[PDB]
Amino acid sequence: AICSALPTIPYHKLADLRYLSRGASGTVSSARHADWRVQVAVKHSERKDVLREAEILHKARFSYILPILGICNEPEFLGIVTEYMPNGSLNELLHRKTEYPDVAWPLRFRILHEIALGVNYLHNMTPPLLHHDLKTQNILLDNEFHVKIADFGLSKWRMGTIIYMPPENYEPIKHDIYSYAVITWEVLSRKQPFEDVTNPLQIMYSVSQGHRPVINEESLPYDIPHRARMISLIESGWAQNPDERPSFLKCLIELEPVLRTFEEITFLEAVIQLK
Amino acid sequence: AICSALPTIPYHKLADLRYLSRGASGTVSSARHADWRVQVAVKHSERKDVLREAEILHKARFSYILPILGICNEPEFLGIVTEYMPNGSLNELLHRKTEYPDVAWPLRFRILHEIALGVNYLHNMTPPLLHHDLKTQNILLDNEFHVKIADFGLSKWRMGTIIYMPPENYEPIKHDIYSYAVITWEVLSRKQPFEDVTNPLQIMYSVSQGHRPVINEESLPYDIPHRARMISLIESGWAQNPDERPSFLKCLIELEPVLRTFEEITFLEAVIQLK
Ligand SMILES: CN1CCN(CCOc2cc3ncc(-c4cc(N)nc(Cl)c4)n3cc2S(=O)(=O)C(C)(C)C)CC1
Ligand SMILES: CN1CCN(CCOc2cc3ncc(-c4cc(N)nc(Cl)c4)n3cc2S(=O)(=O)C(C)(C)C)CC1
Repeated sequence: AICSALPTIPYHKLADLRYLSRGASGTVSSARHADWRVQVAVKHSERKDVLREAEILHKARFSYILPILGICNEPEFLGIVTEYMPNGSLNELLHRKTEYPDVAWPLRFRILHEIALGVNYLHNMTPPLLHHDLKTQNILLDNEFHVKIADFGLSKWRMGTIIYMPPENYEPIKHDIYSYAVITWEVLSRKQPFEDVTNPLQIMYSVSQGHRPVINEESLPYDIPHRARMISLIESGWAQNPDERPSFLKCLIELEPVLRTFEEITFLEAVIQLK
Repeated sequence: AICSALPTIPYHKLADLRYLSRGASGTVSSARHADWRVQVAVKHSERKDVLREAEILHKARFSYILPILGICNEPEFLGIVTEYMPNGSLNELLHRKTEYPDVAWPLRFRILHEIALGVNYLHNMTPPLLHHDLKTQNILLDNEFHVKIADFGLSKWRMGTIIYMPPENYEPIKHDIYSYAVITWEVLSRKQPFEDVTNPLQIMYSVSQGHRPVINEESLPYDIPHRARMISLIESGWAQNPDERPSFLKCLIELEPVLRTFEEITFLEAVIQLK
């Protein structure tokens, strides 16, 4: 059995600690490792929850899972130290229509493929790992716009936005496919799911009755490559019946041919068209 | 203490096992993970050597170190399976002058910076890890041309090309800096060190007498950005006296302002210029 212990980073090695965001999972700050001379992201009793998330990221390491660099566990400070994502989250890419006026299909399809690849790897673990928190904010993008899945605070080993939550989860495994289905809608539409509705309880009511973000020419245009394959995936994805929802392997199976259409350069052109 | 065990991959999960290259470290083939649905690279008492290299890649995980995905240890087959590097090695980028006629300075300097960043991280471990094998073939490049250091077969914990080897090791810590400057010379010159020399034993004699790849207008032109800073770095790097050679921190310190000059887009333009 080949083991590896996650490095322990002393707080004093974390210099230029500027804050980035505060969320349910914790507070994200940008630092700079004193020895490694690289920019780093830092998330910071309630200690057990952080040490669990840190264990998850170390175990669930993959090409599309946020790379944990080490842990800061001191009596004064506790925080998860990971790689810094220059181009933030997918939420920012999709909804900053001023900053990012043009976004290309190759990039949008590359992102969707990568999310499925990461979530599929998690589900192929022994025991499987279920994210249970997938949002466009959790799908991070590196300098070359590649997916890095974050927020493993709610994730569980199979042994306040509710817009990505399946309706069965409301009242007291197929959760991630539901979240993925809303994310796939959101990526293709570039629209916020249930924008019309102000009250979150209305959204919850609507979905528990079978309502889902609208599919039409205004929401998802006909110019969308493989539109029918995509809508089929989205609709089966967010099926009211959990047993009717696909596996991520089936998403991969349906996605693989769509992505073979695009030439390797069109993605690099898409990432430059952005900057 | 947060630990992680390296995954064990059954040989039957490695589909489309096609040959890529054969070297001193082993045979590098390309497969495709049957469950993860991603393309991977797999290298294959000789057992003890591979199991050691695998342990090193799992422990030495960093942004510029080749990501190990798992181990195949069966009575029939033994091999390390890692991430697949689409654009191969630095040796290929530098010497395939037909395929890559124009290679921009921002990219060349980004590569040099990243090599130093990865080797510096190795040296900053506890205990430090010394590569002891750095070659342009070992410096791998991903789809977006970012450095991934490989070949940890000769690497050691501080507790058949000889052109990157310091003269003190020929006849039976400052080794990696020596290799790095030869690499830095090679990146900037785009020429093979000791190209005019036929016999490898002659190279070994010449270097032990203080000879190093030539520095002049033919080898390294004046058009090279920060030519003086670079030559100063290279010269100190391959110093005959090991005690005279710098640390990778000093390389980083000297490199940081040179990379400061290049703007973010020029690198993305440089990578697209190749494809
Ligand atoms: C006003 N702008 C804010 C957003 N811009 C900076 C990039 O932003 C980020 C980078 C980042 N790299 C890694 C993380 C991270 C996320 C999670 N969940 N967990 C861990 Cl351990 C690490 N991360 C988070 C943000 S963040 O927190 O700012 C964002 C709001 C984009 C998620 C531009 C300016
Ligand atoms: C111009 N190109 C000619 C051919 N190219 C394809 C094969 O290129 C490769 C990719 C690769 N990805 C990961 C590895 C690897 C290396 C080591 N050391 N260890 C492990 Cl475990 C894995 N690897 C090796 C080669 S390789 O062996 O063919 C090469 C000679 C390029 C290093 C691409 C473009």
